[PDB]
Amino acid sequence: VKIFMVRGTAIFSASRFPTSQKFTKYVRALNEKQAIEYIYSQLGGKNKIKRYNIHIQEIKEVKEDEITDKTIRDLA
RNA sequence: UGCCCACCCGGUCAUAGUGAGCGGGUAACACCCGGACUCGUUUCGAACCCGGAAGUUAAGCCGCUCACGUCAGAGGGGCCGUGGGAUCCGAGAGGGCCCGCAGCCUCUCUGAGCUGGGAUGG
Repeated sequence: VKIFMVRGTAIFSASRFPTSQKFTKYVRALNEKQAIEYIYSQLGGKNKIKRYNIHIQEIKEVKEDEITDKTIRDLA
């Protein structure tokens, strides 16, 4: 299923915080194209953030046996 | 030779400045000698004007060193605009975004006199 790792920049009045409660998320998806939609899907409406100020910095794949979160883990 | 080294005549008008220290002169340049005549000091040969010319690199001049002033280069930091467009956001004030441009201050480091025309000196 190839779990993905997303870390990108979105802004209203400098909402950059490359850490984990006001800036970025995790994703489970097949490929980049499906994955890249999801961040648009959520951050686009959940906080009124246009894809203008969306700037994906790092996108990659994590291995299935090491993620700091168990909630994303057990759902398999 | 030579050319630069000063000088006279300059242009550039501080990157070329100011201040201090030091170095260079037997020519050049001044300092410096003396005033009867020229001229002249609301006193003075101070200065100017004339006649000079012993001494002398201490002045100045010149070069160099260091400071500051000052032009740039780079770095750090400070601060931040404006054209072009939308039934875009925001009630407004305002702001983002796509199309074009930037500059501003302040510290650090690095450079910092160029050049035309003629008579001396090497």
